[PDB]
Amino acid sequence: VYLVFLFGFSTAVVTLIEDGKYNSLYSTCLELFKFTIGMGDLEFTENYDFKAVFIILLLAYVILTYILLLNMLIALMGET
Amino acid sequence: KSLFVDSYSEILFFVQSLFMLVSVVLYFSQRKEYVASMVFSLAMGWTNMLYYTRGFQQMGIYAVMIEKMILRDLCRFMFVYLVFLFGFSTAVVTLIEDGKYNSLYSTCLELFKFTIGMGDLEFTENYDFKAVFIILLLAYVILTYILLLNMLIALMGET
Amino acid sequence: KSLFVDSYSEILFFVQSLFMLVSVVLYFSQRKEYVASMVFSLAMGWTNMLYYTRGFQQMGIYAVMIEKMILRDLCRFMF
Amino acid sequence: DCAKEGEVCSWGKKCCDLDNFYCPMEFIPHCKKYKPYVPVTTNCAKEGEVCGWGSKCCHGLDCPLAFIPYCEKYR
Amino acid sequence: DCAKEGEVCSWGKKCCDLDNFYCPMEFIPHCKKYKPYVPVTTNCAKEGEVCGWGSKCCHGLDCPLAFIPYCEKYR
Ligand SMILES: CCCCCCCCCCCCC(=O)O[C@@H](COC(=O)CCC)COP(=O)(O)O[C@H]1[C@H](O)[C@@H](O)[C@@H](O)[C@@H](O)[C@@H]1O
Ligand SMILES: CCCCCCCCCCCCC(=O)O[C@@H](COC(=O)CCC)COP(=O)(O)O[C@H]1[C@H](O)[C@@H](O)[C@@H](O)[C@@H](O)[C@@H]1O
Ligand SMILES: CCCCCCCCCCC(=O)O[C@H](COC(=O)CCCCC)COP(=O)(O)OCCN
Ligand SMILES: CCCCCCCCCCC(=O)O[C@H](COC(=O)CCCCC)COP(=O)(O)OCCN
Ligand SMILES: CCCCCCCCCCC(=O)O[C@H](COC(=O)CCCCC)COP(=O)(O)OCCN
Ligand SMILES: CCCCCCCCCCC(=O)O[C@H](COC(=O)CCCCC)COP(=O)(O)OCCN
Ligand code: NA
Repeated sequence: VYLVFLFGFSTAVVTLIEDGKYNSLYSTCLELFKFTIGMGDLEFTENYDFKAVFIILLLAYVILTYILLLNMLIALMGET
Repeated sequence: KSLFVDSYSEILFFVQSLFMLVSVVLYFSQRKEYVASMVFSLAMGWTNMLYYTRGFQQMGIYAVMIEKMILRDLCRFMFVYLVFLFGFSTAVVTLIEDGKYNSLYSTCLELFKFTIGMGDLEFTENYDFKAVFIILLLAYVILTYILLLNMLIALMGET
Repeated sequence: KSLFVDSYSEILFFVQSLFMLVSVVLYFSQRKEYVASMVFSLAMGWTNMLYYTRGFQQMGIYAVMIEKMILRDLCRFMF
Repeated sequence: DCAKEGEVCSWGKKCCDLDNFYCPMEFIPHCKKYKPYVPVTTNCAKEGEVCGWGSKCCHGLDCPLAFIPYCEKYR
Repeated sequence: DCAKEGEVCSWGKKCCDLDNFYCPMEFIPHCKKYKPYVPVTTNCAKEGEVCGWGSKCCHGLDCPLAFIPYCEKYR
């Protein structure tokens, strides 16, 4: 499930912005993975054409990913 | 009523199709914004793939647990969290009228960053009400982590 | 003792009003610090809205859980 | 392609002449011009006076990190 | 006083002449001298060749972020 979410949002981000650290799927996948380990980047200093759409995508990704982590943690308590 | 409490997948697939149609309309109207709609149909298009986790027992139970967690506990968490965030954002904008806290949207984003461990407590700028700002930020952080703790513990009584 | 262990909400609303009155006094005394008092009142004014979670069963029980978690276990951790 | 001053930016168009203009963070931002760096005038805190509690230090001074800080000369 | 070249630093003494010497990260560090910035000589990967997998790009080139990256000119 995590890889499904990651690939979907990575493709959306690369399509929306095809330049400046988001010009390939590998780099975008690594940058979105960083958010899962507390090493993200939400400074938004670059002058993108579709800023304020990029922000909504990143916020939705972060919220869904943390829902998934919480659900995993809860589900693992059913074995104790 | 049944749509509010049942049959969510039909709604999500329908919303995906609506975004696609809006993208087509914008495309033939000579607008650049058709991209902005298209990506929203693309991202949803991947998440809706979890619909097909039924037909496999273990993934089906997992997806049902995700659904019920979102629809039961996360709503109660997010209501209180949004109230706290809006209150402290208005307080911070009122206290500091300029310099990354000149608008409610920017302040809301800056305070949200604390919840995910990406905050900023450097206090480098020369504000007029420094040393009052610090107290507000510390109180906000402590209350937010109390709320997260209470959510986590509340989800243990359901197991 | 019953003042504090019970009826917290009365104390919180009273403290909010005290901050407002101190803000007014500083405002008419030609002091700039009134803003500080004002913002604290404003902050409390939003959190006290949690008082109205009673009258709704699920939110009321959730708020009671928050109350007891703060007043029992967090105070041991912080020391 | 570009947005001019007063036009909506970041919803498909970036603002041109970025050496003089910028796009704020407002969810429907309009392109705005920069402002000159006016130095700090009076109604500031001088050396030895309390800063942070409603008054910033003047341009020649800095406010340390403390509960009751006082303006001091730069390092 | 300072620690001289070859003497133990960070256990009560720092190295002097920091424009030429530094104290490494070794749990019993000794003050060491800097080295000159020698440019990349032969055995490097030239433009269009695979980098990262055992060979680094030459002086004027850079290695992108990819599974199989290829050297390309700066900018
Ligand atoms: C870019 C932004 C993306 C946002 C997407 C957010 C995650 C999407 C996940 C997609 C998963 C599809 C799915 O499987 O839909 C989920 C709904 O998940 C949600 O909560 C969505 C919240 C809105 C299950 O809903 P279902 O159609 O199975 O209805 C059930 C009945 O079948 C059953 O008989 C019972 O009556 C039961 O009580 C009913 O629930
Ligand atoms: C800028 C900085 C802001 C700081 C704000 C700090 C959090 C605000 C939280 C706001 C919640 C308001 C509220 O509604 O207060 C809550 C209590 O939560 C707290 O205040 C915790 C303070 C520690 C309800 O307390 P209540 O008055 O209902 O008394 C109860 C009796 O009714 C009942 O019968 C029982 O006898 C029970 O033992 C009694 O308690
Ligand atoms: C959970 C994530 C938390 C972090 C991000 C939260 C940001 C919320 C913004 C609050 C706000 O108060 O933002 C207002 C608009 O926000 C909206 O989009 C309203 C849509 C309705 C839903 C709220 C400000 O209005 P504006 O037009 O953008 O100001 C420019 C005029 N000068
Ligand atoms: C959980 C998060 C904590 C983060 C902040 C840490 C605060 C501890 C400060 C300790 C101190 O010792 O702070 C002194 C006492 O003030 C107070 O703090 C009053 C309240 C004391 C009750 C707690 C301030 O002294 P000063 O301003 O540095 O004096 C100048 C001469 N140098
Ligand atoms: C969980 C948190 C731990 C995070 C950090 C762990 C670092 C461990 C270092 C391993 C090591 O390999 O440390 C070696 C010995 O140092 C010691 O550490 C002594 C104690 C050994 C007893 C454990 C190398 O140090 P050195 O010999 O001084 O290097 C000079 C030669 N150039
Ligand atoms: C668990 C957390 C994961 C974080 C990092 C995930 C990165 C996934 C890469 C996706 C991709 O799409 O990566 C492309 C496909 O290759 C592979 O990587 C194959 C392995 C796929 C199996 C995972 C990169 O290929 P390339 O040739 O370097 O593209 C340059 C164009 N000439
Ligand atoms: Na972190």
